[PDB]
Amino acid sequence: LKVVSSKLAAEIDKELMGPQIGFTLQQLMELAGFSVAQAVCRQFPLRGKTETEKGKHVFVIAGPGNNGGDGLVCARHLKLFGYNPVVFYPKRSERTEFYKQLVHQLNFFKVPVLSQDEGNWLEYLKPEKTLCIVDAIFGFSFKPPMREPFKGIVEELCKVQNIIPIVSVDVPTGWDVDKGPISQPSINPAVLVSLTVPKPCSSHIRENQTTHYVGGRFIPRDFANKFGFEPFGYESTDQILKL
Ligand SMILES: [Cl-]
Repeated sequence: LKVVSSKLAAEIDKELMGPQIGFTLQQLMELAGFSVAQAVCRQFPLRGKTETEKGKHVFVIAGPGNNGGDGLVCARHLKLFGYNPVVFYPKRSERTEFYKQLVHQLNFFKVPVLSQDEGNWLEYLKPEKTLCIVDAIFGFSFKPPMREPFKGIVEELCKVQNIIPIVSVDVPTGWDVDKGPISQPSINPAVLVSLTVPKPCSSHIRENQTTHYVGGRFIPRDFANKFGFEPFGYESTDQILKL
């Protein structure tokens, strides 16, 4: 149960995409989004389920930053994996080119992308229509207080989180990245998919209530050790590891 502070997490990302290492946001985001999709597929296998059961959708809520981007990637892989993903993308930064491209990729795969209005997103918070919800609102760079419409979105999610499973990307939206859940109501994810390395707030989950996965398989030993942790033992060619 090793974790990295939000401060070091920012330093890691900065170094990974720095001139020395040379990683591009496109690569990391693609790999990260892939991880999340793989966790969803592993947690909610389609084998066995009836056609009616398979008709349910995977409701992906994308935030305006990096976390949301990871969600846009996740949605495309889920479509390829055989699921029926639906994306709710309320606030889009019209200055980040890659996010726009990720949306075009979703259109290419015929994955619905709802707006903050026209999409009546609330219809997807009903048990008979949604298999699980992917929480890709805010990542480790989150800093309270939370503003609308994300505040209200989290409220709506908390009302049905005990009936519909929520899969949180990197960290549970609304939680203090280092201190843990503070504000109430608070997200209680059925699954948490930490990216690169889990943050301090991850030690606040309950194993009986939340399954924990770590994703983002692109960290060498010496680099990890430099930041206080050991690279995770991903099995086979998996892009996720349980715990
Ligand atoms: Cl973010």
